[PDB]
Amino acid sequence: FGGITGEAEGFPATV
Amino acid sequence: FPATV
Amino acid sequence: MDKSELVQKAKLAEQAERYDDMAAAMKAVTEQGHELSNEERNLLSVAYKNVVGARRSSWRVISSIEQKTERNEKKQQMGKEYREKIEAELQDICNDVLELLDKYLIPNATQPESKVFYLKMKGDYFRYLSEVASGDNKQTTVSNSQQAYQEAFEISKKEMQPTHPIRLGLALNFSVFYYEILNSPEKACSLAKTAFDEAIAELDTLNEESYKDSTLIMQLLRDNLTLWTSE
Amino acid sequence: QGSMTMDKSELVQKAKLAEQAERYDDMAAAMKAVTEQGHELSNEERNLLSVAYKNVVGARRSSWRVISSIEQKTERNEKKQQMGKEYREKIEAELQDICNDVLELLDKYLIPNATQPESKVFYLKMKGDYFRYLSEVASGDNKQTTVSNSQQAYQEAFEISKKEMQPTHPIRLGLALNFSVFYYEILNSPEKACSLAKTAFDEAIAELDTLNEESYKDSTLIMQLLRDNLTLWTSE
Repeated sequence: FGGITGEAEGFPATV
Repeated sequence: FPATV
Repeated sequence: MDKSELVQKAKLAEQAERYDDMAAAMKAVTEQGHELSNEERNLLSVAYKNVVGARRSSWRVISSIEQKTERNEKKQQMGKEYREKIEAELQDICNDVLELLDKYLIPNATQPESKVFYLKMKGDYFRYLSEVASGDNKQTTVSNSQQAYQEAFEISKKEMQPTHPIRLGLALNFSVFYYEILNSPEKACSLAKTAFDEAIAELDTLNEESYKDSTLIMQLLRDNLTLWTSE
Repeated sequence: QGSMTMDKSELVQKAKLAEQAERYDDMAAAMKAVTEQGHELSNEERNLLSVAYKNVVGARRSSWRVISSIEQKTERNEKKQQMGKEYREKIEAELQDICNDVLELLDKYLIPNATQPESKVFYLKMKGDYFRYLSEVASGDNKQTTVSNSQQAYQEAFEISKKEMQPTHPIRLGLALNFSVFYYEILNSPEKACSLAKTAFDEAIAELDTLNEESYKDSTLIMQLLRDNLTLWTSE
């Protein structure tokens, strides 16, 4: 939750 | 590999 | 040392998950001043992604702990100082990459696809700095990230097909920049959705060479849009 | 804010942060500093030291296996083959440095200061383990030495554990687990390995109905590993 401020499960993807 | 702890 | 030697070292280091060795090898290759092959570019990118990624991950963990520990518990002095240690490493790593980009990689880029790849990379590493920056330093890193991404975006829009993996990957990361760094959910979703939709409209243009990389990134665009609208 | 101005509580807090951050070199350095203050470690501190160095050495064990596999499959190419050998030897050197650091801590501080049998068994088990990791990459007369030193440490740990600890004790299990693996993988003695594992497993099931839920969880976890290895091995 909260993107990069939360747990890794909720990080948005980048390449 | 076998388990170790 | 010669180039082929260093490339083989990087490849061994990659397999062994020894990313400091991998990064050192490919930094040496880059500093020889010749334009990188796509293979070399990939090795450099993967190495530093992993080296900086370790610090991003660690910083997030310690930041979170710092916020759980009460201010009157005052064991958070140590959390703060450890966070600062990790921050300093992250800033040094990004500085090194940005040095390589400015001195070698962007100026030696001959084709538009390469220029976009490296401007995107510049955007990415200023974004990483922006994740941990504060104050006037943060204003600078955020602005530098946006400029690099937008310049990459302008080249990409003119020179590359919507299904090209570098164009798609730029959209993916630039959209995350809007969402996570600029706190602009509408712009982030619009950028990701437009990129996805433009690629679908031209899906016929996939070929054996690039269909896997392109469709992987289309799935990631969808995944972020799903995350952002699960909200 | 250096290690020599920190007290034990601060060094342990640092080790715990490093663990969460998956910064195992920092974690090991903190617990090495605690160890060098010269007092017996708590169970918590013991576990932190062990976890830290297990991850530090484990990275090199993993890398070594990967590079070894790559050498096995590399095409004829003198320069590439030489590079792979030299890179493996670099990793071996790191691994030996790490093991020697741990073995020096064990001999100079931990083992001489250990008083409780439970702590003696833990540390002798660690000594067995790190000589076993050295063995994995050793050759020649060096290997004869590391194998022997591993066996001796495990054996003394085993004797003390059988005399002074309950069969369900997670340290006594785990010692049995690792010593059995030493027999199977290092001494190439499958029947000794299986006998050790089976006996330890049996002595433990005999007393599972004496443990509260937490202890039961801890013991049965390691018992499953013994069973897993026996399954792995009783297929031949």
